[PDB]
Amino acid sequence: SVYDAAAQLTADVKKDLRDSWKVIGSDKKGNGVALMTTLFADNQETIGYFKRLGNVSQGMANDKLRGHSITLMYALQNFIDQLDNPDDLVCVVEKFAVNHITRKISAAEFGKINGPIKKVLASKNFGDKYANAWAKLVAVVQAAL
Amino acid sequence: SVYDAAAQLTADVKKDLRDSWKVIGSDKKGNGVALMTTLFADNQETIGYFKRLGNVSQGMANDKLRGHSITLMYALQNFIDQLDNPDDLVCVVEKFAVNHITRKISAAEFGKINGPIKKVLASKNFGDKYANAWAKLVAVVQAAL
Ligand code: HEM
Ligand code: HEM
Repeated sequence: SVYDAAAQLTADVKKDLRDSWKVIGSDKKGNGVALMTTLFADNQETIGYFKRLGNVSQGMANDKLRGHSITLMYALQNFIDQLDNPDDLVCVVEKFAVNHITRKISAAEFGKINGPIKKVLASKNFGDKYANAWAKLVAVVQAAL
Repeated sequence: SVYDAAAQLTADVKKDLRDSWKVIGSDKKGNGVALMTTLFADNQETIGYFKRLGNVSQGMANDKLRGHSITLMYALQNFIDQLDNPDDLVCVVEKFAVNHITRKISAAEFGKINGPIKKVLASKNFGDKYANAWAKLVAVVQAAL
């Protein structure tokens, strides 16, 4: 259950998620676009899903991609703010899960985001521990897909 | 143009939007659900659009409505954060405009949100000036619909 998965976020995982978010979340435009262009660079098979955004190679210059990337960073901002209350975390997670289910995105495919997160965090000197905490949050979303 | 409308947000309007957001945005769950239940109470003709959320009369207890309301408050959080840069404000606005165009929501209907905003702001002792500033931001989104 998304509920059980959500419950797996211990005080230590929450602390790591918050501390790292202080840095990655402080530049939603830059880090959001980085997460996206890295997703496309390492998983080219996912590009076809983002047909609405036009030419994603354009990176930052592509307004649709930029508008999408900033908005995504707020979904994460939403999750981070709901950590202390699993009931609210679960409903926001389920709301976004529906956005992906309607696009035929499976739990396995959604998990491809773990690669980019590991790199973005790395470029900010946050090691494996942080990458692992972020995988646990992504796992709560996967429990809903 | 959404661009022109966005340009209409002067230093004074931005200040009022930020100051009032300090209070309304500090309780996204509560104020978000208030904006929604007030929208449904004063504009019953809009309820049919929210079929996915189930029984909206359930208010806070309805997780789908709660998940939707918190997420909406982040869209506004997104707009407020992009005020200083019209280029980023325009792309996030256009991203959300598409979410409404696909649901057949016209600029006039989207404007119905001005009523609820005026009330939510009022219950926090923010008068007409603030309600007017918020109408100008809602106007930027309307320029895109
Ligand atoms: C940290 C992880 C992720 C978050 C928080 C996230 C967040 C979002 C958000 C907020 C939207 C917009 C929803 C809407 O307005 O309809 C969205 C759409 C979408 N996401 Fe994700 N997403 C993530 C990872 C992924 C992954 C791994 C895939 C790739 C297989 C994916 C595929 C999609 C698709 C296809 C769309 C539609 C794009 C469009 O046409 O606008 N997402 N996502
Ligand atoms: C302050 C104003 C508003 C904001 C920022 C806003 C924001 C949002 C957001 C973020 C979504 C979710 C997008 C998605 O992932 O599908 C959404 C969906 C939607 N909005 Fe709005 N909205 C606003 C006002 C309105 C108004 C006035 C109407 C009513 C006529 C409306 C109708 C809809 C509909 C029909 C949906 C789909 C609900 C669902 O099936 O989940 N919105 N809105």
